[PDB]
Amino acid sequence: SGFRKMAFPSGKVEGCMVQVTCGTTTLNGLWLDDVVYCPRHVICTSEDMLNPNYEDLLIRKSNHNFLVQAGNVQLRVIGHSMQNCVLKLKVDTANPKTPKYKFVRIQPGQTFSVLACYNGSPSGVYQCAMRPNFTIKGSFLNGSCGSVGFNIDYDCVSFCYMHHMELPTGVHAGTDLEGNFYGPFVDRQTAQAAGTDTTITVNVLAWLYAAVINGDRWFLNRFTTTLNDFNLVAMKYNYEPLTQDHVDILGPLSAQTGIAVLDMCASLKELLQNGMNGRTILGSALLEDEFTPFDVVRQCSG
Amino acid sequence: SGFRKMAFPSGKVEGCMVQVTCGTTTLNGLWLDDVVYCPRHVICTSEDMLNPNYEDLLIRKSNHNFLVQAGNVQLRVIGHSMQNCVLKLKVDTANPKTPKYKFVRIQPGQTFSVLACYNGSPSGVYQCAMRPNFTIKGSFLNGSCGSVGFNIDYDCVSFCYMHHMELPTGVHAGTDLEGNFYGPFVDRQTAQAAGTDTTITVNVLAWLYAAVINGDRWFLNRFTTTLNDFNLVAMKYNYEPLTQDHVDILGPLSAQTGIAVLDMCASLKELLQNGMNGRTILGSALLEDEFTPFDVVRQCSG
Ligand SMILES: *[C@H](O)[C@H](C[C@@H]1CCNC1=O)NC(=O)[C@H](CC(C)C)NC(=O)OCc1ccccc1
Ligand SMILES: *[C@H](O)[C@H](C[C@@H]1CCNC1=O)NC(=O)[C@H](CC(C)C)NC(=O)OCc1ccccc1
Ligand SMILES: [Cl-]
Ligand SMILES: [Cl-]
Ligand SMILES: [Cl-]
Ligand SMILES: [Cl-]
Ligand SMILES: [Cl-]
Ligand SMILES: [Cl-]
Ligand SMILES: [Mg+2]
Ligand SMILES: [Mg+2]
Repeated sequence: SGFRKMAFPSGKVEGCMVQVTCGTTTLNGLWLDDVVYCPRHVICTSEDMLNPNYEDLLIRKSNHNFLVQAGNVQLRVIGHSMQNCVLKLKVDTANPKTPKYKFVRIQPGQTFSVLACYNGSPSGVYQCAMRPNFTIKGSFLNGSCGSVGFNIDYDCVSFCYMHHMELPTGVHAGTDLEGNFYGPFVDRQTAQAAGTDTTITVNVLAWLYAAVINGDRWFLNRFTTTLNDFNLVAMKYNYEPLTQDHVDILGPLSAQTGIAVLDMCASLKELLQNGMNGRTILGSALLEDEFTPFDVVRQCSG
Repeated sequence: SGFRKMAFPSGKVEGCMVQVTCGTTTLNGLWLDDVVYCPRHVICTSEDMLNPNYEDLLIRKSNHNFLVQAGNVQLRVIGHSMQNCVLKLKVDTANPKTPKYKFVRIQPGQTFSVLACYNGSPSGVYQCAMRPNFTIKGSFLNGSCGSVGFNIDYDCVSFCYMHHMELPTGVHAGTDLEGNFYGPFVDRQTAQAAGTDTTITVNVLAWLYAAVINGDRWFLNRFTTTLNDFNLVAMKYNYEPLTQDHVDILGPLSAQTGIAVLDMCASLKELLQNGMNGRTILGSALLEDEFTPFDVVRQCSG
């Protein structure tokens, strides 16, 4: 038993991380088959950061302007192109360590593992959720751009995030592997601000089921509620309304514990209204909304 | 910027995990050079779990009683021996994926990455601290035994934990790679109970410095205190006394922020006495003691 924020083993992704240099600018890239993906701000000139012309800047560059480093070995760049906010660098050598992989765009509330990297070498791995305001709360310094977020099913890697930038509030923004930003942000240093965020109601319920499964049950009541009744409380405490599909994906967790989704909603309701009586749930003194229903089934069934 | 519980990339350890079967009993092993380490309770007969004679049980077993599986490939067992609570299985084939590695015994308060495994295949990675009561708060089910805890420096893996058992309170116990238990526990199903735990004062201070470095500073006061004054408060709130060596290893963090160790102690003091005013520090509503001084320097300096 026990419940901890848990990342996926990063080995299959570590064997795809390379370093990308264009000029003075260095960051990470993702070497899959004969191609290396990295953020397109790797070609920005120092003062042309406020509003860079990426089309103009990219046609200026040869294959020779891009150094692609994979240890103490230089991969050969034989083509430079752009898709949305990601460069693609064709190389003559395919990645012998290439795994079965898809590219996927995830939804707010959904989690992925981040492999934080600097100068091409993996540094640490941690779990993130895409917030409703389309940012993540990660940990990222200068050199971290090109770090990816991913999920693993069987032997297939689902890559869903590439790191680009830090917003004033200390939160992070990036795109999918097609180079499209999550949220309303752009890859220029123009003033941008994370919108107002909300609590991922379905994920809080999932985590309360994780509690019950691990014997943390002090907060369970036997009060009735309804979807409409619960949503009136949700809205008041800055929680997303619970939808019927949200109810449906908590079906597994409801089946295993014998506690109807709406019984757990009446428990979450009393927690919102009365607080936690200076107690913890799974060692947290607040309600955790960064674990999906899937995350709980996966970790409470190995 | 940003601060998250962060594990080490698990790739170098993933390439050492194998499956070990003796009879009906299966669990993980650690294939380094020509040897496979696993917990010695892998040879326990079903009813001989209360007080197993491990010396008697092990001499009963051939090399042929131990199936060692590394994918869809069976490694050849050419010798069975025991060191404390770990079996060692000699194999004819050395691990081609073997990395530069030490075995180390860590101290209470110190952190490591866990690679949770089932039937030899890595499942997830997370960060743990050895508690003062010599348990860890991990996440572990049937089949997880043989999962290891590790640290990485340069290209060298420091393996410091192997998983053995779950205590009644939902907390976990294991040994070092020499097979010696952390804490007063034994690898038999006799009644054992985690002692009383305490808060790792040096790690809370480290994490408060992590806060200040990431701009979370509402809790900083300008009150004076002394080591003796602080320890009187520490003792009252079930914190370990701060020692001069604890003061010394916070030197890096004190240098970088301009805040003397004892100034931060006066801040931790007021937090203990007055609480957190329903606020968070780095997104936690309680004081986190699972990050070492080293963990903070490493993550706030990439
Ligand atoms: C990529 O390595 C780098 C990582 C950032 C900086 C430190 N922590 C991170 O996550 N990305 C950037 O530095 C980014 C570059 C632009 C070309 C996108 N700039 C940035 O993060 O700050 C931009 C900003 C300025 C003013 C308001 C809003 C955003
Ligand atoms: C190894 O795979 C297994 C994993 C445990 C069980 C579920 N979660 C875990 O972490 N280890 C054991 O099952 C262990 C076996 C003994 C031979 C050490 N037994 C156990 O964990 O419970 C023992 C116990 C009983 C009564 C009081 C105190 C401890
Ligand atoms: Cl694809
Ligand atoms: Cl590392
Ligand atoms: Cl994590
Ligand atoms: Cl050694
Ligand atoms: Cl996996
Ligand atoms: Cl973690
Ligand atoms: Mg183009
Ligand atoms: Mg022996």
